[PDB]
Amino acid sequence: GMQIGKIIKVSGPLVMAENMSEASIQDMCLVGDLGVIGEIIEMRQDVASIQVYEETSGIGPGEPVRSTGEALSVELGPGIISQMFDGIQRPLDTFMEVTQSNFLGRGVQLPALDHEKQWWFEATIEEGTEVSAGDIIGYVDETKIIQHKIMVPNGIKGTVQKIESGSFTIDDPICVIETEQGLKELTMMQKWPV
Amino acid sequence: MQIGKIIKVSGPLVMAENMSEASIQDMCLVGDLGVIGEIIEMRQDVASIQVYEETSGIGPGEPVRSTGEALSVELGPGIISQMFDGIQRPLDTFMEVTQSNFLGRGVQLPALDHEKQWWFEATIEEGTEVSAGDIIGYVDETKIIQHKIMVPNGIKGTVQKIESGSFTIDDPICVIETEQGLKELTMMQKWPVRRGRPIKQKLNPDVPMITGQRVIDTFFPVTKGGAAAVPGPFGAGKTVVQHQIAKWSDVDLVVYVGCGERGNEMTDVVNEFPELIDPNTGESLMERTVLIANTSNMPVAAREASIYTGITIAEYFRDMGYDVAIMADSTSRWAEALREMSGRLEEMPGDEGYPAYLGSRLAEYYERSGRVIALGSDQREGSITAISAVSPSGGDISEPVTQNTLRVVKVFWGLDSSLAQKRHFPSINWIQSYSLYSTEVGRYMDQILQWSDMVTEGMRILQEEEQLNEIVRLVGIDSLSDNDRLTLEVAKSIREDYLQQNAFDDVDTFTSREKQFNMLKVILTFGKEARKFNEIMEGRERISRSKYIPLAKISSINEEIKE
Amino acid sequence: EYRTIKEVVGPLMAVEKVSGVKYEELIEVRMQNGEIRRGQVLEVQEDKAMVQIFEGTSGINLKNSSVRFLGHPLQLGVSEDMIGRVFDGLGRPKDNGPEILPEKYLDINGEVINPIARDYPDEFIQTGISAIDHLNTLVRGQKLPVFSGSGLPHKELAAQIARQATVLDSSDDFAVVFAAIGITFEEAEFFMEDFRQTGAIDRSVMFMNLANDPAIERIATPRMALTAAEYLAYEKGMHVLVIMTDMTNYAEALREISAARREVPGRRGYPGYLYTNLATLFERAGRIRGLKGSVTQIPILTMPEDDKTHPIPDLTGYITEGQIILTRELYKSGIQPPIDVLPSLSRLKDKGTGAGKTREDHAATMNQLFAAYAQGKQAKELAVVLGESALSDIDKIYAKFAERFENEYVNQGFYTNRTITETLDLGWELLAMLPRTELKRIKDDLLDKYLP
Amino acid sequence: MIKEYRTIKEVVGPLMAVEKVSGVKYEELIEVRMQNGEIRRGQVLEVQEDKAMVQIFEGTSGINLKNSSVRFLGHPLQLGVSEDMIGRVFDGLGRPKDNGPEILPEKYLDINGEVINPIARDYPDEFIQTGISAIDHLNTLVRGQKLPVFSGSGLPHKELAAQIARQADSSDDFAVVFAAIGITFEEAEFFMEDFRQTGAIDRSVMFMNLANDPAIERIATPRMALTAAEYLAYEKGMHVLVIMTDMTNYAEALREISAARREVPGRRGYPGYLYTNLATLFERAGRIRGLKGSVTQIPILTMPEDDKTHPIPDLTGYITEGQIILTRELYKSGIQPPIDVLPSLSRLKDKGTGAGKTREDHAATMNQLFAAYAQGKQAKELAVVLGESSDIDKIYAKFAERFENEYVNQGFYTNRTITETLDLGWELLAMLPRTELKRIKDDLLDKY
Amino acid sequence: AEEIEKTRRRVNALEYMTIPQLEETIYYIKMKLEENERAEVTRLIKVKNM
Repeated sequence: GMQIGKIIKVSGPLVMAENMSEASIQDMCLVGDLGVIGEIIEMRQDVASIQVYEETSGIGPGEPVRSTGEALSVELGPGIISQMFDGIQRPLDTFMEVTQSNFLGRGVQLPALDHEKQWWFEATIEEGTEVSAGDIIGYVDETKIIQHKIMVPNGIKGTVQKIESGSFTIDDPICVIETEQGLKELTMMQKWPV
Repeated sequence: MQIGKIIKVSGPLVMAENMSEASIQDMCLVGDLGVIGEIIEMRQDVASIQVYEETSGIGPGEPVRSTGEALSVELGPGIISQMFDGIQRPLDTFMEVTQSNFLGRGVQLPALDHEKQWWFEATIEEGTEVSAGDIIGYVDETKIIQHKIMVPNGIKGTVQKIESGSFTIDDPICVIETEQGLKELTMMQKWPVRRGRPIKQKLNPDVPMITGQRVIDTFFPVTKGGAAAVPGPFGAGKTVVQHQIAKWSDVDLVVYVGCGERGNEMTDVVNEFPELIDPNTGESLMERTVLIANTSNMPVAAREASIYTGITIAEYFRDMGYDVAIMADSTSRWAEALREMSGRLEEMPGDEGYPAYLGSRLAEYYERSGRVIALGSDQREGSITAISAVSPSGGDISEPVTQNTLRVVKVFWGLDSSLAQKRHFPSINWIQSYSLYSTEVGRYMDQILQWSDMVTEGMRILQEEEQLNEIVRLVGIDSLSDNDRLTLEVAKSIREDYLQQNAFDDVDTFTSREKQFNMLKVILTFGKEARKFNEIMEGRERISRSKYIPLAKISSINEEIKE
Repeated sequence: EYRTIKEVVGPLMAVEKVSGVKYEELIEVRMQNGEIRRGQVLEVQEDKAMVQIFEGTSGINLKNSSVRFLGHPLQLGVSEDMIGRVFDGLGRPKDNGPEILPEKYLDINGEVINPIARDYPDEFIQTGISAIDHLNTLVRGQKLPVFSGSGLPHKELAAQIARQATVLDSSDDFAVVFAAIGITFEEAEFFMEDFRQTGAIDRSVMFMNLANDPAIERIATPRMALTAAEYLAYEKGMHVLVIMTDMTNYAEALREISAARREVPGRRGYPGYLYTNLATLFERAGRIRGLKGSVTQIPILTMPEDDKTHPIPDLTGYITEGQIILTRELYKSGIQPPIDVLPSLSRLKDKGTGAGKTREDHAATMNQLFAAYAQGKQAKELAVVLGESALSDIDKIYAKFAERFENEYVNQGFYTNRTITETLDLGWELLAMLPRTELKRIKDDLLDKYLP
Repeated sequence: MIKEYRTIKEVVGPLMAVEKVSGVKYEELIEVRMQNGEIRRGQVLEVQEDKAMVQIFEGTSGINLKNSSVRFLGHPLQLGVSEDMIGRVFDGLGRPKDNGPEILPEKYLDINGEVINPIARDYPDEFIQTGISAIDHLNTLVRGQKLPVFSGSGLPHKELAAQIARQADSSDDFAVVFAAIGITFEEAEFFMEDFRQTGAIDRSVMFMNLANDPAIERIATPRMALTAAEYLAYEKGMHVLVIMTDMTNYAEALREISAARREVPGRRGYPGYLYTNLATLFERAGRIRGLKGSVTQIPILTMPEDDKTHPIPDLTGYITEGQIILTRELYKSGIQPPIDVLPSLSRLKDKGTGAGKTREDHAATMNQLFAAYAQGKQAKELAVVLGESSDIDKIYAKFAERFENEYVNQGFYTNRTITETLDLGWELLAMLPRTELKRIKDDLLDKY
Repeated sequence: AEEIEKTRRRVNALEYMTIPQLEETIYYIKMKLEENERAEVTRLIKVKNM
């Protein structure tokens, strides 16, 4: 959706890419065909200077750079408890299962939480209620001990229009809010920059 | 064909365009004067040139010509007993040609006398299959050193014609039938100083050198093919140590390189060496010595050249089956030449401004030393022993030259200013110094003499004295037991009666293996018997003066001690 | 093929009209005289690439020489037939033995082990050296480095460890991968000759890089060795001991290439990314869940000016599970190996010791020996400060304990192979010098079973 | 055809850049003709394409770029030499400063001079009696040697230097070349006064750069001096003594230019070429086979922060043939001269001393005195910390005291014969038990 | 009493001279090392830009 960059310089851990003018400072990027983890440190015109955090052996000019559109963030929602991540929220359990290897291959990118697991959402707010950030619209009994409270995300303010209990994944819209900017949909997951 | 033109001058660094025919490391004649230089860099058609002479008065628009050949040395009869500058120019012929006592610019003189007649004695039969290193004959360059004429590298075939006779080094003395046609050979070969002369096999240096200097031969020994570094502050007796090794070592030839140092020291060597006569031979030490001189006020870039010139000549003699010692004094001035050039190339410097490739350069030099089997059907055994002075500022051995050196050499003779000031010579710090050959030399000595234990015990006493003195300095000699007082007396004896040695005393200047054994035996004996305090001490002068004995007068001391 | 050399500045050279060129890609230079030299891309731009020639740039005519880009970085051709063979830093035959047909070619950087997929070190490794096995135990899968110094005998200790290392029972023997980094010929020959003279070469794969080899070869060496080790271990199910000396030479090589790319140094003149670099190397080790084989690592490094705060030993300590320390004071006294147990540490030691693993009295005797040693050294110092007058009867014993401990226990010799049993027994004979009253860290149950 | 361009591009401190030039050479001497007609000399540091970067000796203050010109004089910096130089005083750039006649020069010399062929060198071994015991006996000065004085701010190095020049089998004298380098008025005036009073001024050539003179000038001054010296020695067969103070100010000037040029720095911001640069001065000394003259050097430098490891004294020491060190400790005790003989050295004492040169007892007594003094100085330092009360070390402590007070301390106007010095040394050795005199063999002990 | 006094002098030499001299020197070295390393990296960044 945002413009894909082209590498113009690989020098040790430092990569430069042009056509990056729609990306932002501190954005996380996938560098090269391989798509290794990097971060945009500088910008001169359309040329971004990128620190690459994985081995840059084998990467060269020509290859693509894709920005992730955001700075380093966490996915927050049901399925975060009892999980073991690395520093950038890579799901270590999932890595084993999916890639079928003992290793974290360069270029392998997997979602932090499980976007396919069904959860029972229990609605505790009825329709027509005025809400803002922090208000609890319901809960999911996530683990054997902890009850995961589903809150109205930051930057959402308005009136609850449609909401009901049921089974959903963390990608399904469980709520409709009538805000100043119009009708918006909520899911059980929110993102936040660390 | 092509003539370059200068487009920049900045000290010893000169840039010339239109040099596209030339190659990296080519020697060149720079400017109207035709001063001698070397191409180090090439950007498009613009060559960066390092000049080995002063570049004052030189500037843009002057011509530059490449010679097409890298910096090389002439290797043949007439090389022994001369003195050359850093790039193997004869300093005496220089004097005769220019008729001057001073060193001027732009004169290109051949290294050797190409007109001098030698008797070539052919030793090889016609029809023989030969290759590199094979001896075809010899010349008596001195009364003892046979200058063996070898088949140069890159020559291979059958000897077609050869005969004894009187020739110059330019006359054809041999024709070999090669796959590249008939090729004529002279007594002389040229070789690039930055390339190691090839060998068949590198071997382990396991025969100890006899230096005759007690502290070295006993505690920090060097083998034939070994490499030793002597880092020391100024005024530590830097020079005398090297002179002693040069004059007393049992090698066949000595290559002495005065690198960025005082001119008067070169003058001293050429005056003293011819006067030092081997009594078993009757000829002087100069008749087995080659001198390379590039003084501290001679052109900077030529310091590097003197180092490589020296090692290449040593490898040439090595290839004949000879044991050679090369003296580099001092390596620090070489490293500073790298640093000045690095600065001028605006390279990213490493520690103290020295280039990032410093460790690697030193490694390349010392890896050229060593014991080898030379090329040739004979498989002759030969070796190069490297003795290098290092000059760390203030005697701080943490500096990059000393430190990178000690990662590639095997012997460390740390000179000490504290010892020097109280006139303890050679001022070798016995706690700081070490030899990675100690173990092997110990085995050898044990066998030859029928010693290892005594050297271990001697060092252990010295180490113990050191640990005791750490306390006495910050507490006082007050509460010392009789045992500790005895230890300090034994260590005193080792230091004053054995370690201390005057190079200027007629007798003390050299100590044989056997005399060394008897002296250490006597010292340890007193310690052992006394161990078995004020009482014993008041009842050792004979031990103190053992070093002056020309052998039964030393061995007999053991019985006087015990009684 | 490219006839497009634009610049030559030292061993570095800039090549134009490139495309599809990658960082660290291998290159080949065909000189005007037909001679062939190889190199590696140190940096690459749109128009050009910067390369360093392994053999140097002497005698190269730019206009008339050519460059060819191989399409790949350095790679190791793996095979079980590597065992008993000697290669150089770049994996090229050194022993002139028969040709190897590789099963597969691998890049030498490795992949990082999923932190949850690593298994805990369990098995005791008998090195045969009391001061290690007993006091600073090496466990299968650990990274336990030796901190040495210029003119310390880490050479002899490295040879001894490779020689004597074994795991009790198992049937499965140890395959040893030995990487020599930037060492002198004389030292390389010692290692190769010791491996041959003892038959240990039949268990080993050797990668020998010398002091006069290029800096980029020295950088490649550890990576070649570890790629071979992970293949033998994780793909073939072997138990692998990796020994590498000298790590300091590896670090110096980094600085050389870093300066060639005009990078501004970090702390004390080393690259800022030294941590990442060393951590990537040393963590290529340990057990893996579900897999039979393992990698155990013993990096050896010399400490510049004998300084443990130096970036090289300082960062290594942050990565490795402890360190074995050799000292000048012990060596000057003739103690072989000169291991100083007081600053030495193994962080995984409690996992490879006790009943089943060694013997029940392992832990207790270690604590006791450590404490009496420190106490005895204090007593020796007391005698020097205040005289033999000030020593009690118990104190005279501790002083004598520390003396014997250095001389008979630590000082075993570079060719002495002590079994754990022999070592523990010798510890008890030295602890027997002390009255029952002094042996506090040992419960009377085991004190009555073992004390002579 | 006079080479002059009115194309000055930029002026930055002591550096100026000129463009659209041709045929300009490295190190070529230049003259800037300012808009007001003031003339200031300079030196080409760098030439590339049609540009030249030049350093201005007298600075660039008040210069108008447009209306100034640069003349290029077709030769490097030179000294006009003559026997007529004797008794004359010049400035830092070699211009007469005494309002006497202009010299009609016998020739011009490039002040960079030339390297003497190593094989042409004659080894210096001619004993020079300075009359100073600490020097004559222990740190012996020979004719052709380079032996510097290492001092510090506010120490009497000027007194020592003047005494040596005053007092140093023949009725040969020394022609003295004296270089003032960034020294204050009062420091320079001390020499002028001493030279005039002793009449030595009539044997002297002086080159004066003072603290208020432009600093870039000082890079030339000692080269000027040494060119004068080697001229009088090798072309006019004289014995020349060269005294230069303060060498430290020379090095500071080198650093100023090196900073201006944005060079890659060495230790302490001193340029990487410091050793080489200093060597080009100090190696201008010695003797030549077959030539009657000689050059003897006594450079004087103050050790900054009294630190012997400072690049200036350290590198100097690596070049010169020993050093004479003055200390603030000995100076505060009123020792004159305040010479610390323990860190002092002479590298050419061996071949200049002994029977038929000084006396047969020279070398032996020197070594025994050094060893006795080092042990006595150690015992004094012990007694000051642990108290006055071994029996033998107490003897050494008294020796070191008598040695400093009676042997080293003699006064700046006391001129002792070598015999008097050696005999006095024996009087001090007589304090020690004969058993302790282990550096001296039986034959010398029995005799003296 | 004599032994007491001789012990006392050694104690006071350490307490008022030896130890403080070592403390002051350690402080000095430590500072000077620190200063030079900052100056060194400053120059490297300058040489970098050249």
